[PDB]
Amino acid sequence: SSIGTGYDLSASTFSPDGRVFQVEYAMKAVENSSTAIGIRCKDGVVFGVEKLVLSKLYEEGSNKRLFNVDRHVGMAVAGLLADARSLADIAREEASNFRSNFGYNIPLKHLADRVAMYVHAYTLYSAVRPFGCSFMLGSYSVNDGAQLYMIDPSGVSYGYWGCAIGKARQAAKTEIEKLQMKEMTCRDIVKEVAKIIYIVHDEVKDKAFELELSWVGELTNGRHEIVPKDIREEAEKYAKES
Amino acid sequence: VENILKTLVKSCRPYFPADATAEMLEEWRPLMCPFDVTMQKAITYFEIFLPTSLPPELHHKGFKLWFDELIGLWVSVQNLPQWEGQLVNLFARLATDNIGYIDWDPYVPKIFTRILRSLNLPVGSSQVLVPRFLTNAYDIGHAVIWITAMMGGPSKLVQKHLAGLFNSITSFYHPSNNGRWLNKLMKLLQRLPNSVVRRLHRERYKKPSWLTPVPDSHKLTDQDVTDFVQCIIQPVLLAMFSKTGSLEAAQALQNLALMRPELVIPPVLERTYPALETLTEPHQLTATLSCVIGVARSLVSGGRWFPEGPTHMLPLLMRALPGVDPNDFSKCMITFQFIATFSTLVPLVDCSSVLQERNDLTEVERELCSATAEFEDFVLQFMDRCFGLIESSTLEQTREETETEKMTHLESLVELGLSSTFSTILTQCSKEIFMVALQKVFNFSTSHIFETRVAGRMVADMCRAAVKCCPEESLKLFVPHCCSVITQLTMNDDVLNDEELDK
Amino acid sequence: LVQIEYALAAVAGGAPSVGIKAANGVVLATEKKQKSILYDERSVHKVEPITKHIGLVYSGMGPDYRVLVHRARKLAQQYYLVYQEPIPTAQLVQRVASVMQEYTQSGGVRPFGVSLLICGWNEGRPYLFQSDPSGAYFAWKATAMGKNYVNGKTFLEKRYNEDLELEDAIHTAILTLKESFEGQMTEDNIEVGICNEAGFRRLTPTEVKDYLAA
Amino acid sequence: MFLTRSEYDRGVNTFSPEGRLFQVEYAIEAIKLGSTAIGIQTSEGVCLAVEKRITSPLMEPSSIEKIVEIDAHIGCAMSGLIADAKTLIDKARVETQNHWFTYNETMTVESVTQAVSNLARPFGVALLFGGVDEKGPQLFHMDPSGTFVQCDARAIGSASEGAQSSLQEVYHKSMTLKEAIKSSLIILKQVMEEKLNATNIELATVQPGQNFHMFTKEELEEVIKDI
Amino acid sequence: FDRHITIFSPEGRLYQVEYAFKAINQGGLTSVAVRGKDCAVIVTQKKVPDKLLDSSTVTHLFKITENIGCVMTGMTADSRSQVQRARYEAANWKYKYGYEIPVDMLCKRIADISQVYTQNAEMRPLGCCMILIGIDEEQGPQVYKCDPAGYYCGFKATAAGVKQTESTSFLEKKVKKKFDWTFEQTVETAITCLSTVLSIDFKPSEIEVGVVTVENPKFRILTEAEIDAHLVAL
Amino acid sequence: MFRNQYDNDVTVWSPQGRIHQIEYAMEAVKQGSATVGLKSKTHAVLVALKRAQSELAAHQKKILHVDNHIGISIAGLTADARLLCNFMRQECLDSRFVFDRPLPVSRLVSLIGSKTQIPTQRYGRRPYGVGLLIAGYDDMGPHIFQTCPSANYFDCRAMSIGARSQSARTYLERHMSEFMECNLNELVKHGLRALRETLPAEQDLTTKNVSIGIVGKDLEFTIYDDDDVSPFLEGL
Amino acid sequence: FQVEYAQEAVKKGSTAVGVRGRDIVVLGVEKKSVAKLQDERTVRKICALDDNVCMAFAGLTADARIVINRARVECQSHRLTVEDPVTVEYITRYIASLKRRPFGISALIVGFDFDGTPRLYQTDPSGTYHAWKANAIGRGAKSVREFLEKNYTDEAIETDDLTIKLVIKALLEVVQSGGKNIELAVMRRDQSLKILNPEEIEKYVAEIEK
Repeated sequence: SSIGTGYDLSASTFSPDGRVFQVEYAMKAVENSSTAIGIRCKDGVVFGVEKLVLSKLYEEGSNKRLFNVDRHVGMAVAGLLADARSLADIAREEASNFRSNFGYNIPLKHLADRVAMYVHAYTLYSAVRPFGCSFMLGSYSVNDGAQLYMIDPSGVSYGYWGCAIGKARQAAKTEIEKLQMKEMTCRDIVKEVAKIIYIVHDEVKDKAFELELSWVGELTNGRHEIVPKDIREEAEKYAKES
Repeated sequence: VENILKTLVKSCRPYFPADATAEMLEEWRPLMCPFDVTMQKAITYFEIFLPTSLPPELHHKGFKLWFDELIGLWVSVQNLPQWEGQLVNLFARLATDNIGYIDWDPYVPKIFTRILRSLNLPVGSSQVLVPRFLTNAYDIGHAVIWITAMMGGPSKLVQKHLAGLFNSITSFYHPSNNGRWLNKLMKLLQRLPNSVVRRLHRERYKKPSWLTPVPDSHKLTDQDVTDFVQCIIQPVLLAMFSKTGSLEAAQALQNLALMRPELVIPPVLERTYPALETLTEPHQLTATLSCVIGVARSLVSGGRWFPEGPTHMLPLLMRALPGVDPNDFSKCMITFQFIATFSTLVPLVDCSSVLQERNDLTEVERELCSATAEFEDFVLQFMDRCFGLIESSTLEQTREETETEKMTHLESLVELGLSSTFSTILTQCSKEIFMVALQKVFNFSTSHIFETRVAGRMVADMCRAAVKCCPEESLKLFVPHCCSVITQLTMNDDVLNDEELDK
Repeated sequence: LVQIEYALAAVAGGAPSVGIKAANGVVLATEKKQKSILYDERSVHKVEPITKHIGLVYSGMGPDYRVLVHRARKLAQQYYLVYQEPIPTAQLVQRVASVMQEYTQSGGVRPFGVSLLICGWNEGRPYLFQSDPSGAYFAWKATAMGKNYVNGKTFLEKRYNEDLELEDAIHTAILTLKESFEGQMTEDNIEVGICNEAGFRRLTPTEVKDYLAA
Repeated sequence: MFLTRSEYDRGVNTFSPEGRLFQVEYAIEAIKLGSTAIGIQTSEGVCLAVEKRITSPLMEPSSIEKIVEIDAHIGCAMSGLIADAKTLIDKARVETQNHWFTYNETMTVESVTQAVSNLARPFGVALLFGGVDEKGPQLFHMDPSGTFVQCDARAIGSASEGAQSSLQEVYHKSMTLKEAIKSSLIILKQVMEEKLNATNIELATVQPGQNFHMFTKEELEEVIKDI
Repeated sequence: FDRHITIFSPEGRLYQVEYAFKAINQGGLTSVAVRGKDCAVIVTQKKVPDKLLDSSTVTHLFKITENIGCVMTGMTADSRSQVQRARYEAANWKYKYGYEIPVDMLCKRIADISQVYTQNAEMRPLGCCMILIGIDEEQGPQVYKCDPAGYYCGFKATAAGVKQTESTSFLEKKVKKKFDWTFEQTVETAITCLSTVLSIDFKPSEIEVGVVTVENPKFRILTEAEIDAHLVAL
Repeated sequence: MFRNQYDNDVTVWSPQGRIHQIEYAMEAVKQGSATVGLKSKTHAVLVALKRAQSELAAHQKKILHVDNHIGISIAGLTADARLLCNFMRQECLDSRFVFDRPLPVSRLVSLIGSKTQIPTQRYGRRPYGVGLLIAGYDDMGPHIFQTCPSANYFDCRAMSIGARSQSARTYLERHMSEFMECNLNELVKHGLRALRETLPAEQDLTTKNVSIGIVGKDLEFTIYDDDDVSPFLEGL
Repeated sequence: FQVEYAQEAVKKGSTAVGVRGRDIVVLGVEKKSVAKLQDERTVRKICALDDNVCMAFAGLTADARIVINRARVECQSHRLTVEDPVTVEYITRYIASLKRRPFGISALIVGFDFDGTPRLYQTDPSGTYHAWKANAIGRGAKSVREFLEKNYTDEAIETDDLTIKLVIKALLEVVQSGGKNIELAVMRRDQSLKILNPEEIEKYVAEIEK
């Protein structure tokens, strides 16, 4: 139930059982937003976002839920979208200052720590609130191969084979576990990433939605691109038939 | 010396002789020049010494020697002397003893206009060239004695002056409009239901004596105490949510619930169920639970007017289980106070062998027995919520030089607050629900090792409650367990001489 | 002055430390217990040097002491760079107690939960001061802090006599920690530091065991 | 009559749940308190009149002038405190001289009113900028929320809403300046129940051909004796 | 208001520092370190909470320098932040002073950072603790530990996390009868310690072991099949 | 009565994962008068309804110049609209100074939502209580971006914000398929008809209280005054 | 709110009376008793700001000594930049704008303004300032100002008879028999600031008693 003491008004304050509630309250905005998933294959990383459309007046392409943070890394966000656009602009500046200092494309194990220590740094002070956005990052390279990391609003960053963030993250993960993705190729999982979105979408409550897809992998020379209008339409047909 | 001698004369005053109040009105009646300091000499003597609790065959040797001489003085002053506050302490005592022999109707608009004026309410958006003569004022606790002794008349004239009083000041009881006035104004709500109930005890259940009873014409009717609650129920529910606490409202709401439960309990529990599950505006759960505890006697007792009371017993009792949280301690104390004041009224016994064919169960009473299937689910979920209340409150040894050995005052209350509120559940409990809950205590307190400072006094007190309720079935398994493991862990090696024992 | 009164509660909960100014020396004796045998007894030190001739011990909070032992070492070398002489013990405590006062003054920062005992040697005359969390500092002949310091200062007042030498002050300092030890003190459970004409040095634990045979 | 507070009344940078800022409005409501000033824009100029409120006869009237001179072609009238607005007259005077220095022009009345309002705790004064520009004579109101607007006539002060209802009845867009000097002093006799003299009003007009001109004790006498 | 920031109690306690130790127990894990006569071993639980985790990215052992190892126990996001200061302060020592930082002076550096969180009210303590292991040039192996309070003591064996108190009593009992260890069979002491108090000992791919030795001072995390050798012999 | 605890500052998450202070600032765009924006793959048009303090006063600068190819429309606090408009003007000047080209309308709106998000995360400051409709014309065609006090932004086929704009969003969602083929004079009628449904039945779109902002292909951004909207209101 | 706490010390501080004449301007304050053993030199309340300007005060003697030594710099920092002495309105506008919270004093700034014009001003603690022919500040200021309203017109014939039958006669309305309880100041046009010694202060009272 409720608590009237002020152990949840700042993220610079522990609870008397050792919890930071303002972090745990920040991952309720993520747990209420629409579902974004990302599955890694043997040759790349595919994202897929259930993008809710809130008005028919909005143009197709508004509220871009799949960002490009470098020319080899993508980003699929959940939660409070205005905070996600600020962590997109931090992830771009971190990837930009890496090439300006070290002279090559930033690794994804290191990009998702520079960003995760930016998210963590706002979970410490009474002057700033934690971010209301979990997000994913996926890249592909000759050196590192395919990698997919997720960052929580606490700042923890793990590496995943498949991920889900949003309100149907529990139902999406049990669909991603049905996949055996370590042997499948990158084009065959765009069929499957779009399949899991149409499953976990509750069309009773949420009215209507677009589908955003974006890969990064060996079939586009290791750059992150939005899935074209042909391959996204086929995956939206293989899903809606299933 | 000042208060002992007044409370001695007050104890000797009803035994003064009948010819000895005109004897008393002859001595200080020459001191009543209203210009010197010698008048409050007389008016304090009048408040202390004058006999008012006289039998009705002696009122001609009583107040009628001095009432119209001195209420006519009181209505003519319009300053506020130091001796006006003595006459309201005199006229209240005159009113509360001689109910039905004063006609307060020629003076009742002049009385309520000064009780209102003694609240000193800011009115007018500049509202003051503030008179500093109003330091002296009316003790409203003596005024509550003086309103209450006027209500039972046939012409219900004082009743609408109470409805005219509260409805003129309802905006000041609102929890956004707090100020300097609120200390007299919460105190008014604390005392008028406390005093109407005592007048009802004085005329319905008190045994007769040589003190004169109220006449049958001046006695509070069922309409008169219904119309009293309905003009005070809206200011007491706004006082429930005040910034200064909910202590004065819940003491008002208790005494209103003795009179008219069907009119006072549903407006409270309509605000209680949204308070136990809100996660926003947490102040209600501190304040609504504080008000159900005064309600609690009138709530579990289904009378001939409010029989749906104990239907609200168990759902309020189950939804209060998240209130035992190791994060608030203001919620946790008022939750321990909440469940211990319910689980000393209702036995925690399953009713399923009575849920067979039996014509004793009414429509409301059969609805109770089917809801008693969650009594075991209350006690076992009370323990799984209190075990996390303990195991997350163990003492952390941070500083490497010192040893914090004192349980603090805020933690010593949570020991005794769980020593109270668990020993009252587990006593008011069937032996079938006891022994399935004894094992929950034993399988907790013996599979763990607690720090003996904070969690040591606090687990063992929760076991102490399990033994004081059935000492046979509980001591069959604790003292064989503990003695078989002390002799294992002490006398095996030479741990007689040591520096630190095994924990 | 509310937090300052509460920081002294953190001092008086701390481990006992005893300082006695002898005729030719100063002794700083303290309690270094370990909660388990797992703690390395010689890893951290409570009696701690500042100059070649100044050392200081504490009673109170461990980590707040290291802030003051890092500033007192700077303030002793900022003196030595300017004046090219070892800092007077009176002048060091004025600068350390100004640092401890500086955190009571500024808001949003709690005071130190540390009292200090600061020995020293200047011009052939010994010095023993005590700096409080308030920023106050007092010159002492003999004092004590920590747990049971009220019993310690009454114990010192009966067994102090200003004609005693430095070797006689090491005994009456360990005898003051003996009264409020609650155990059996080995060479590791206490830490003694002496300050004389030769300078400050904390005693090696084999040197302390000779004094524990009394 | 009675005090009816809400819980969203005592926070400055805090929106009320209807989207209001009640620690802004209650400051602004606490500013309609000083002597009433009335400005009227005409096609031959703009008048500016104000009540004065002098207590003692020894006090010289020429030093509580609540109408000032911004530049030679712009006047200004205050309501609030005379010291609360001294930091708004200073910027208005300097910005007309920054504009003259940089651009060799007279700054328009709208741009002085815009530059003053760019400073927006909100202000404790509301202002009436009267001036003659390339657009002719103009009058701008400068509400303490930093909101400025062009006005044909606008009364500020304590009895403003009530003098503004009188300005709506007496104004028309073919009005001469010698009317509006007398038509506003009718309204200053309404909004304070005293007789007019040289000690309770101040009046100043900005014509196209002339500069800003504060009326003297002879010119104030020759107008009051008409009405 | 003395429970929502790091100021003193009327009894002289810092409640947020005590609540920060409870934040270490929220991770649900436990780490055990132990010192040998020529070696130093750390042992953690490696819980894989989701089947979709790349388990190579879930760890708590970190290289701080080439020959100083770490193990973080507590809040995972605070743990990666306090590694990053140890990564920085150990490489800043090498640039300012020309030699590898000791495990003495790296804990004292990290704990002095952690004290500032316990004195300024504008920031919370980190709810995680660091256990640094490493070989000194002149003192042999060292096993030290920082806490959220700021204490940097030196250890013969230590523990952290949910089973900290229970693992201490296992390590105290072995450190009293013998010299607590000998050479790299000291690994067998720590793995039994984490398996006695947690009462599972299920698989040899659910822990993580790191070592420094005298004959090889660099911190090397043992592999799964390398750690199965100590567990098949356990 | 219901004293919420999680809406003092903007840095306090509620247990619902819902910042109240940002949601309270989004209700401040419902406080201004209604404004309509819409585009046609030719000219992008802002239509606005203005209020006056009294009679004998001008109404309001409701549509503001930003650059030659961008205009905005105020709804909410003008104190925060003037603060954002001087940011958008200078950013358009900085791109014009450096690259010598018009700033892309998609990219300036990204610069607002980066600026707007900063007061919604740091203590003390309040969110910008203003919502802008931004009409533009870039190389990719016209644009009707919408900004909110919650700092996300919305590309729109057409959008009306302000008070009683839900009756205008109902109008625009019914006729949005016809907008992409209109002329200039036909599109503004659709803007005036959308603005009309925000009025009562006893109020009219006079030329004194209607302001129209238009940018297009070869047409630079120009607002239309109290008399220049008469060729648009007459044919209606 | 905060300015109201400034005025409460003006109403309790010692009286300060100033009139303005054709040729001379006069301040006069009520010299209070100090103590039996207090040297009464450091408690004088007529301070000179520059060679052509001086002021009295009433209020906090701590916050006055801040106001005086800030106005004494602006009297001299004016002469660096302008080379002309201060007008009396310049230093009055400086003191009023100098008065977080305002400094809790009310002053009677008098003097001459480089064209020989006599001046008399008053900085109320609100930040406001305006001109005066004759004025009073202090504990009995309302009654002294009512006395000076009665007497202004035909007194400026002689600068001696102007400035005792007004100024000492206005202090004598509130203050004692005089001589040791009046600190009186007088400055001619561009001569100096002279504080009259009590050998000459008791001289003028004897003409008033006659």
